[PDB]
Amino acid sequence: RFLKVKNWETDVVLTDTLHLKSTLETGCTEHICMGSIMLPSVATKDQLFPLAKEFLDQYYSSIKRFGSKAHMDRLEEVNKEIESTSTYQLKDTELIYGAKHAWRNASRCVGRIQWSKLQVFDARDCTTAHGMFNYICNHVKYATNKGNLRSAITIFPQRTDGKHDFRVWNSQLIRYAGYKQPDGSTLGDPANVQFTEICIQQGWKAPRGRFDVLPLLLQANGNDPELFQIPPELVLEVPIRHPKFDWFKDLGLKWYGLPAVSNMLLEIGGLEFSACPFSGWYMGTEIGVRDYCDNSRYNILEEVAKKMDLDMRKTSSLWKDQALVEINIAVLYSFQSDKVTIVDHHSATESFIKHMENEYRCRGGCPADWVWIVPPMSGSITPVFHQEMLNYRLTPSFEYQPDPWNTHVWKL
Amino acid sequence: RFLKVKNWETDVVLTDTLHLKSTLETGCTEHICMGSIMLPSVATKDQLFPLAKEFLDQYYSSIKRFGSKAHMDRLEEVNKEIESTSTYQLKDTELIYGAKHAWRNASRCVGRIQWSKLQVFDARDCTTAHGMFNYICNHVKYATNKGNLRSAITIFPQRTDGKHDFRVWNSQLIRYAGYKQPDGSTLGDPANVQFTEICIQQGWKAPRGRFDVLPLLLQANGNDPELFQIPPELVLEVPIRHPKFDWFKDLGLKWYGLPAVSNMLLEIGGLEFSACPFSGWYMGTEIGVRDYCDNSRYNILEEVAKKMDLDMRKTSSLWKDQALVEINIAVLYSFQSDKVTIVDHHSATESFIKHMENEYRCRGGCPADWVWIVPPMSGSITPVFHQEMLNYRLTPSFEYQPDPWNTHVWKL
Ligand code: HEM
Ligand code: HEM
Ligand SMILES: C[C@H](O)[C@H](O)[C@H]1CNc2nc(N)[nH]c(=O)c2N1
Ligand SMILES: C[C@H](O)[C@H](O)[C@H]1CNc2nc(N)[nH]c(=O)c2N1
Ligand SMILES: CNCC#Cc1cc(C)cc(N)n1
Ligand SMILES: CNCC#Cc1cc(C)cc(N)n1
Ligand SMILES: [Zn+2]
Repeated sequence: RFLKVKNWETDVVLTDTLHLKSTLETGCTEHICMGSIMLPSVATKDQLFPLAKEFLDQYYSSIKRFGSKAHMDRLEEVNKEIESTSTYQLKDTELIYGAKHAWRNASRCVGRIQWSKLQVFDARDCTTAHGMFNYICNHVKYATNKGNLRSAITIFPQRTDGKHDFRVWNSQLIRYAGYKQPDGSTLGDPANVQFTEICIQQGWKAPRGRFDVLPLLLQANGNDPELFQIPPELVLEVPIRHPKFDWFKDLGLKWYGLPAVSNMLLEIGGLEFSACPFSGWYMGTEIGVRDYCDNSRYNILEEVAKKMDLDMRKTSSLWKDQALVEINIAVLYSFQSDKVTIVDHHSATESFIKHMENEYRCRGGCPADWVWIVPPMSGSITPVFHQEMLNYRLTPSFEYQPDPWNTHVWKL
Repeated sequence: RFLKVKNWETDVVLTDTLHLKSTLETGCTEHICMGSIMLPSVATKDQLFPLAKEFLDQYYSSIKRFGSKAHMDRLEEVNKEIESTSTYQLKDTELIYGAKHAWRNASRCVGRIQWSKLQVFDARDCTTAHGMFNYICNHVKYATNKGNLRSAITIFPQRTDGKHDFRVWNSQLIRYAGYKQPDGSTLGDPANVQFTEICIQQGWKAPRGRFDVLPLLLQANGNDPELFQIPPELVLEVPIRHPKFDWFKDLGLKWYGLPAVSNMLLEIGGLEFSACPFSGWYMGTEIGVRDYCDNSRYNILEEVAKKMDLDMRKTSSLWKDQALVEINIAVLYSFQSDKVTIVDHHSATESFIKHMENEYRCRGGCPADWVWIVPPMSGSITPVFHQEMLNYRLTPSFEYQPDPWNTHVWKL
């Protein structure tokens, strides 16, 4: 019940007790493990006070006033307000705590050593999509900080009945457009083709190129969403060059500096924040491995092998591997020379081992998803490959949610 | 109950029903996933006939005589023999079926497309360690086949009381010695230092070098084990050279061509074969990534970076990654030019996707351990990264077992 995890590179063993406080279900059973399944699987008052109480007991245990009068009266207060409204409202201090701990609990995030340095932007007074555009722009400008990136989250009003939802329809605040072609191939980013089409359906006029930043599709209070274009001066981009290969520029590649996930759901004390865009800084491999070399993404291993002069007829020449390293040396090199914050997969995985140590020490554990923590290249030469990890679901949490254009009781 | 697994590169979905026949427990619960834990965790007659019956019902269902008289009388026969002896003996046909399906069921093995082409060597008449040495030598010579490697397993007598166990004490039939140093560092293979010491404790005279093949430590019928040296003409080795870098030879590296795991336990119909050495052929990354570049193994990334002239002061120069690719191009190149069978991680992972397809088609599923199937470099540019997999325990199976020098009621 009080399980051990080993590192098979350093022989370090650590004991996990945190998993006892785990609440939600993982998808695994005693007879089947779903640890590699990507997405395994309205609320009433009777369900809502337990979740409220559990969250408040840990918040007040955190500020070292567990059981004081201020705790007891807040308990009473929220119970009464859930009696009164069949929902409730978080204190500002509770929102910041809940948001910081949703990140802390995010078992798929290798970056969590930073979890206590999160800037929280309270957007619960927002009422319109223009208001959301304005809040989001302020978030982008703050988090970018001239390339000295800063972690931030903006939190729009919580779900009420369920038909009044605030939603950012984009999967990230800043993504490149995806257009198919007459010849069937694809320009830009194939991941976003169905989303790019929706933007044009709502009247986006597309500069049908490669690295065309997409417009925001913001839905406020369950209303049909509206398009807004981020001031291009606010979208910071890094041109990608190699520190040896001068033909690299002719590839004409760039990426955006701000990774900002906008499609997930923030759960705190039982309340559900359906729009909660959050940003940090990139680990290089997200760009250089997945974005650039996934077969169903930009898929550029072809032309980097070509302009490197490689044995491309033989699978066993490892020409794919060798081009993959050069691409990631360049992504890193270009961000660094521009003073735009980026972390390499060696530094980031070392920090997560160090973070894990602190979590077992002063928290009794750290939920971690090995399938997602291990980088998507050079896995075993980073220390997280050799680190056993336990995955379990703690709350506050970030959860997946359906794409809104499948939920929306649209009125057009 | 009848679960689906998706490939997020090709959008292919396949339905798993095989997991229903799963029997053993995984280590996961509804509230915690142990999919990254390496080793999660005598027999009576009452337990033994169910296992015997379950195995026989699938064997006879396999040869398309489910429920015939030959099935019914074999059922009766084995029941009577477990009444008589409180154990039983497999038919030759049943041993070959059981061994081929233990491999088929091995969820951590990416090579299983070959599972039906296994040569089974029945060594259940063996009574002495010399006999084991002789059986093992015949296995090594057959499986090597002049570099045209052939899959094989040799099966020594099954466990009886438990104090009469046949055991190969080495973890692989062919491993390099591991000696520490006065200055604390290590020559050879640090993985094997405690085993190499045991060999010297039993009187092995060590050529204290790097690539010194270790002697066999064979235990027969629960007796104290004995040392035997494999005729060096039978240990095929590949000298590792690079197809571009001529300084590669000066590194003076070689590896053995035959991967042959000797420390696991083969379970069939409830019977336990504690010595069952089995061999195939290498996937390059086992040598070039893990054996050579694991920090606690040969750990040669240092000198390959050095003789490549690389930016070794900066973690973010990806000098480790870039040296790692060249090492694996060389491992492959050297094996191929010597006509010694080897598979690259791209070909082997493609074949396992194809194998998975056949298993869902004609078997209803394929148990697979993602954490182990994904190669330890370049993970996401191989198709198994993007393939969801279900892990569950089917029998016949290969299981881990304690190291014998911790179990053995030694009489010296
Ligand atoms: C500060 C620097 C950060 C770094 C270096 C980092 C690193 C990463 C990486 C590499 C991933 C994997 C993404 C993928 O493979 O698609 C990830 C996922 C994730 N991160 Fe972090 N992150 C950072 C900040 C944050 C912040 C500020 C939050 C929330 C407030 C967060 C929460 C998450 C979540 C929930 C996921 C999973 C998203 C998904 O399932 O697609 N991270 N992070
Ligand atoms: C024919 C070519 C084969 C290839 C290319 C292959 C490939 C692999 C690889 C890469 C591993 C991972 C080893 C590690 O990372 O330590 C593995 C493990 C394994 N293989 Fe296969 N294999 C082959 C044949 C076989 C055979 C003949 C058997 C049994 C009869 C087998 C059963 C297993 C088992 C049980 C494991 C897990 C061992 C462990 O947990 O350390 N394989 N295989
Ligand atoms: C902690 C982790 O489970 C451990 O390092 C595993 C990960 N995956 C692996 N996969 C393979 N094929 N071989 C290994 O030794 C390991 N090691
Ligand atoms: C099938 C598999 O779960 C899927 O491809 C996962 C594997 N691990 C991952 N890990 C990260 N960080 N990001 C991903 O998109 C994925 N994809
Ligand atoms: C599909 N998830 C995409 C992503 C992402 C991500 C998000 C954050 C906050 C940081 C980071 N380094 N990456
Ligand atoms: C720790 N397991 C080591 C191993 C191994 C192995 C075994 C077989 C049969 C084939 C292969 N390609 N590799
Ligand atoms: Zn699991």
